Parts: sequence; C-alpha cells; structure tokens
Amino acid sequence: SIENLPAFPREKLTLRLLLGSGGEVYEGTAVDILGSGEIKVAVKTLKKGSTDQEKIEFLKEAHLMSKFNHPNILKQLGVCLLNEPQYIILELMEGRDLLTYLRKARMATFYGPLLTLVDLVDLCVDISKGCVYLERMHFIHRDLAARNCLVSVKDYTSPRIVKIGDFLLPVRWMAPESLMDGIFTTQSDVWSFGILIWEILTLGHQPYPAHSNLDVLNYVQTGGRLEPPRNCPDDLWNLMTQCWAQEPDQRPTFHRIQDQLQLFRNFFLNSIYKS
Amino acid sequence: SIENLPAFPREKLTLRLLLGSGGEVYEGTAVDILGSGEIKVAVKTLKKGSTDQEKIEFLKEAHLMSKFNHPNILKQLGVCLLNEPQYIILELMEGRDLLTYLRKARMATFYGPLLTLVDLVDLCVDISKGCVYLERMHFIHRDLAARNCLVSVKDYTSPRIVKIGDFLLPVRWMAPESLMDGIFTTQSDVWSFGILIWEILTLGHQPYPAHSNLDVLNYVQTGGRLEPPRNCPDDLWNLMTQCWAQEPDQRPTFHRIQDQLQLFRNFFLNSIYKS
Ligand SMILES: CCn1ncc2c1-c1cnc(N)c(c1)O[C@H](C)c1cc(F)ccc1-c1nn(C)nc1C2
Ligand SMILES: CCn1ncc2c1-c1cnc(N)c(c1)O[C@H](C)c1cc(F)ccc1-c1nn(C)nc1C2
Repeated sequence: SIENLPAFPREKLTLRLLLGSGGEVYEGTAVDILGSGEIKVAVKTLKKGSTDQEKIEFLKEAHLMSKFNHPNILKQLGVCLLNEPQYIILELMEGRDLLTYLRKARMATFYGPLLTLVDLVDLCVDISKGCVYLERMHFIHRDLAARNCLVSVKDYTSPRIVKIGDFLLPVRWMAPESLMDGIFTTQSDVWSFGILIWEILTLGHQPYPAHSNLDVLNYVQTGGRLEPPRNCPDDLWNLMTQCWAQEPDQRPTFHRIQDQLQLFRNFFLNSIYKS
Repeated sequence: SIENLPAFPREKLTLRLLLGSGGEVYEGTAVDILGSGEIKVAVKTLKKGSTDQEKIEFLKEAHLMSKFNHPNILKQLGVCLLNEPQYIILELMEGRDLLTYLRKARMATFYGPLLTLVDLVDLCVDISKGCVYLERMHFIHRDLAARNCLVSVKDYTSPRIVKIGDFLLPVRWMAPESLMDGIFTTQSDVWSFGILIWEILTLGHQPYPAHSNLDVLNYVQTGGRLEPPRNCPDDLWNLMTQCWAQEPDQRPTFHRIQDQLQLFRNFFLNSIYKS
C-alpha cells in the first residue's frame, strides 16, 4: 500500500481572499476539481523557504486527510506540491470555524440565539461520529476544540454539517494526565470532547472564565470542573461530567458518547410532538 | 368560464385519524392524487343531513380554493361530492395550525424557543405574499389569525412553508371600523395581519392578555394598542404600529408590507455576516 496524494493542476487554481495565517490560508476557486466547473475552495500554503522539517509536517497533514473519508471529516480535494508555495486544497466551509459560527449565532440578536438546542445537539452528534471514525482509524487528535472544526453554511436556517479539521498550551481543553504527565490517549480525547460540547452548548464561551491559564491546572486537580451551561439538559450534563472523570478509564467511549447523544435527541424530538 | 372542482375517486380515500370538528376534519391517505402512490391528506367533511344552506357554504369554500393557486395558499387536492358525507381533500400540513406550531416552539424547552427571529420573519413573509395574492384576486379574508394558517413540517429544523387556510367574535383581531360599523376591507385585513405578525413574534401569545373580551373595544377606541413583543426588532414594531392606524387609509398596503419584511430580512442577514 503506497500512499498517493490527489494532484490538481495549479494553473486551474485562483487565490482570491486571504483568510489568515496557519504558510497562510486563502479562499479561492478551482476548475473541475469534482463538468464541475468553477467551485470555491480553501487553500493552505507552505511558506517559501521554510524549514526542511516544516515541509515534512505539511506532507504528514496531507497524507492523513487522503486516508480519511467520512461525512464529518474535512475533505482534501487536491494538492499542488511541485512548486513553491505548496498547496493543500480543502473543501470550502462557508460557516467558517465552529467557534466563530457559535459566537455569531449568539451575538446576532438579543432577541435570542440563531441556533436552537436541536441545532446544537446535531452539532455534537456530527463531531462524535467524526471522533468514532478517527478512533476506528487508530488516530488520536490531541487538540479537539471548536476552533478546529468547520461548518458547511454561513446562514442559520439552511441544513448544516460540521467536520473535524486541523490535522500554544490549550490548557483549558487538556485532560489532567496530559498536563501533569504528557499522556495523550483516546480517553484524554474524550476529556477534550467534553470541553468541546460545553463550547457548543454555551455558544462558544471560554472555559473556566474566572481562571487565568496558570490557575486552570490548580482548579482542576482539586476536582474543580466547568459550571453547567444555562438550562443545559440534564442528560447532556451527565455525559459531560463523565467525560471529565479524574480516572481516565472511568470516562465513556466515543461509541457510547454517540449513543447518548442520539438517544437524547430521539427523546427530545418525541417530547416535542407528544406535547 | 364555468368553474369545475377537482373530483377524486372516493374508493381510493381512507380516513385514519380524527382531528376535530370544523362536519369533522380527518387525516387520511389517498391513492395517486398527484404514480404518486399513497400520500397523506386532510379531509374536511360535511355532516350528514345538514341544512340546505350549510351545503351551499361548503361548496363556496371548495370553489374559492379551486381558483386560488399560490405557494402560500393551501391546496385543495380533490373533492368527493356525490355521496354523504361530502369530502374536501386538502394537502396535509404536518406542522398543524400556525398557532399550535408557535406554542410548541416556545413551550418545548426553557433553554429557548425552537424558532428563531429569522425563522419567524420568514413566516411573516410567507403570509404577506399570500395576502398580496388574495388582494390581487379581489378577496377579503375577514379572519386573518394564526389559527387559520398551517405549517408544512412538524419539526423545527427542516425547511418550512406557511399557507393561509380557513376560506364567535374574534374581537382581538378585529379593526375598530369592523367592531363599531361592520366595515370589512383590505385595510381592515391589514389591521388583522398586524395582530397576526404580533402572534408570530410572541410565539402564539393571546393579544391583550390583561383585557376581557368586553374590554378590548374600550381599550382600542382610546388609542390603546398591544404592548411590543420582548426584544421585537424596531423595524417590525414600526410596521405593526402602522397596520393599526386608527384611520384605515393611514395603514400600509400588502405590497408595502411584503417590501418592509423582505428589506428587514435582507438587512438582518447582512448584519450577521458583517459582524
Ligand atoms: C469561509 C472561509 N473561512 N473563513 C474563516 C475560516 C474559513 C475556512 C473555510 N473552509 C476551510 N476549509 C478553512 C477555513 O480551512 C482552514 C485551514 C481552517 C481549518 C480549520 F479546521 C479551522 C480553521 C481554519 C481557518 N484558518 N483560518 C485562517 N481561518 C479559518 C476558518
Ligand atoms: C397534521 C394534521 N393536523 N393536526 C391539526 C391540524 C391539522 C391539519 C393539517 N393539514 C390540514 N390541511 C388541516 C388540518 O386542515 C384543516 C381544515 C385546518 C385548516 C386550517 F387552516 C386551520 C386548522 C385546521 C384544523 N382543524 N382541525 C380540527 N385541526 C386543524 C389543524
């Protein structure tokens, strides 16, 4: 099994909008990636004259995304690796990163958020499925957070899907074992997924708002956890709580996480119609 | 121009669920109404041995709905008029009446409503279009209220459309001219449409909650109007306010009502993305 990245003619690609740094990241268009015609894409670059190691890391990303193939995992459409800068062509997620999407939903009107409980639960289900896939592909993400997911649509009415991307100490997302001992397992991923669904349920609040970065470890290692989101469904709080069991093997599996979420959703939908 | 109602073989129709009285109203299935196969329908009946006049009114309804043809006006799929009871076959609106749909959205979770401002504005746009059509067809509805509209879907995530149906003193929906003088114009319809969009924006609250039916006329004729909904967008309050101008010709047209609504929506959507 010799791996092969999907090559795409550079001539057909046109950069249009700079998004930021991460090389840099651009929005652009690309011809017949998928008859297809002119379709919009995100382009991750590799800065000219970067370290020899930096070029290897960039190619590691590319390989990972070639292997992955799942609705809730970001698709890599092509690569342009013959010239500098190197291009990784990603499907454009018009909703931007999940953290932004959540915040724009909250701070759009005081009349109320543009995302509802059902919308939010569907976001959690999407990621959980993604996490289940990655687990089955023996992959530990080691940076599960809203900032590292993307949303398909800019608006808040159209059907949407979330996908995991991104293949600094994020102390607020890190399991106690990770901080103290540098341990990173699927179970420590479950800790982070816990924090993520808290992010979703609070529409993109900062975890541990009352604590500096230096105070987070202190607070956690005395059994201090996040405060429940406003009106957070009990069933979802019990899931989050168990994601942050101090003992790693006391945390649920991603299969079970997806079970809980779908079951909760089923229950909630039924309660609507029965009223 | 001789009118013709759409006849549908009675044998193919099967009643399944009673919905209530209004004859009575049923949910059921009907074969090849639209290859189509077995599709679900609502059935309005005419009670056996009812007044000769009652049978004429029933047929008046049928004729009206045959003429009307618009996305935001309820479709009549067929009639079974050869036997008793008489059947008017309506397209099934799984969301039920708008008033119910609104209430189930509010009282589903204290976490927050399952309908957002954008969802609600789209409901107003739908009706306004319907009202514009009926006006162009020289029709005065004379009972515009949430109870008389229907929603396409039961859930609160799937794309939805509202439609006008229903072709007792509803004092809370009635213009001052109507109550005092028995006047009913398109402009008095605009009054009611005002009250309707208040119903939508309050998720199905009762107008004038502090007033008995006997007190409503009193309160209105001294210039007393509804209190603004919580956090109601200013632009929408100004529209509602003008719908309830004491002088009938000081009220806006349905064309203008649709203008305001779409413009407001455009503005609001832009403000989202620009943030
Ligand atoms: C609508 C355009 N857009 N606008 C903002 C962003 C994207 C955006 C949309 N589709 C992508 N495939 C995309 C970004 O890819 C990058 C590499 C990305 C991935 C990720 F998981 C998390 C954040 C980013 C990111 N990096 N910057 C600098 N910005 C963004 C979000
Ligand atoms: C999901 C089933 N369903 N459940 C409730 C209702 C409908 C329903 C759905 N689709 C229809 N075409 C339908 C009712 O027609 C009737 C005549 C109707 C029209 C209307 F404008 C306002 C209320 C009603 C009504 N009359 N009852 C007694 N109930 C309802 C609402």
